[PDB]
Amino acid sequence: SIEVLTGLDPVKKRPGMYTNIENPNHLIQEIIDNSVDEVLAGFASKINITLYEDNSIEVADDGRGMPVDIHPEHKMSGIELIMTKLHSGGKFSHGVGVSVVNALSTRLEAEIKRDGNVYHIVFEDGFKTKDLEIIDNVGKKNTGTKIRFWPNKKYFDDIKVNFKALKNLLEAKAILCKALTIKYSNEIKKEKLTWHFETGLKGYLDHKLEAETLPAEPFIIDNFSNGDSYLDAVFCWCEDPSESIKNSYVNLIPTPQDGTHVTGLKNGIYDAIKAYIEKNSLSVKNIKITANDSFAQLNYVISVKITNPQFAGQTKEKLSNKDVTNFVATAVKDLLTIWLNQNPDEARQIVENISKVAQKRINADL
Ligand SMILES: CCc1[nH]c2nc(Sc3cccnc3)nc(OC)c2c1C=O
Repeated sequence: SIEVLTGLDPVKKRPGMYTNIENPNHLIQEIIDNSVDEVLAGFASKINITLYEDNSIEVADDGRGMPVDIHPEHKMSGIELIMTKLHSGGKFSHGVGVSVVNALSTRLEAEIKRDGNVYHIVFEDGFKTKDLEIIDNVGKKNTGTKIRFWPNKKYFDDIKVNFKALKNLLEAKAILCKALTIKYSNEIKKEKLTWHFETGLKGYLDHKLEAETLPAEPFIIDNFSNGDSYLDAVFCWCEDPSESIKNSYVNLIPTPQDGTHVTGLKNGIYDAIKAYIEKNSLSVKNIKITANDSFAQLNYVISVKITNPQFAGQTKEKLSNKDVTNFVATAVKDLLTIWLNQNPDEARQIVENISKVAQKRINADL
């Protein structure tokens, strides 16, 4: 509806607006986000990161490979177009685009494999400096995008990549993609890692809580969907040592301010505690349970993968997609019920505990 294309001068002259200027970690994030799009779209399964001793970063993936076709209107390869311009848009007047990286880099290189050609192009301070050419050939099914870049010292407090932060980030990302394998190679500290979580979130709560949780084997929703689309979640009840694990994600973007997906998980848990209480007549007469009680001592991680993530206001901190709320709800209800119906011992230990919670709340009302 409103598409906006500009040059890179805005970014160059307000870096703090388009990246965190402490170090290049964010620049790397932006490129991982792009690989991650291909992983979410189902075309990619690898993201490989090398940190070189010259302080450049290289991020590679086995995705479809950045487009190379000449834009009928802009007269320029897809890849050049994305690289040498800010793209933005909306309905009326991060996800800032890789051209931010290009801009704040002294040198950036891209190597693409599509259609059995290997393409190459170099840029400097965000301007093309060597034409897109075919430098090799490759099997038709050998595809991907590979970018290496030399952040430009003048923009950053420090050019040194904060290593620990990146590794944490990469671990966080793999956990949320059982289909993804992330290799990482720091040539400066001579160290390599590989993350592959075939298992998924399974174990994470066990590990991060290491207290007695209920259920003892926290509840897994493994890759539930319908094409509306994808729910992974893990949850259990526990108690304090301030061990708040309450994490939520859309398309791997942290939602520190919750929304439709979180709401959805709150409802469906309630929904199926109500339904289970009634089914077995586990009521007590002046203890009407509420949605908040079933949630009070809940520890969880919910990660949602959806086609059109609409957010709240200016930043991508809260998910506002009306209708994930009932997509997350229906699943958690049915899914949890089945477990409840099969788990007398723990299902009733859970209800009794939520009753204590509601009971204690009702008391505090004078
Ligand atoms: C390694 C990082 C990366 N990996 C990428 N893979 C694709 S594949 C694709 C994307 C959109 C349309 N057609 C193909 N496209 C991209 O740019 C749009 C990137 C990309 C951009 O930085």
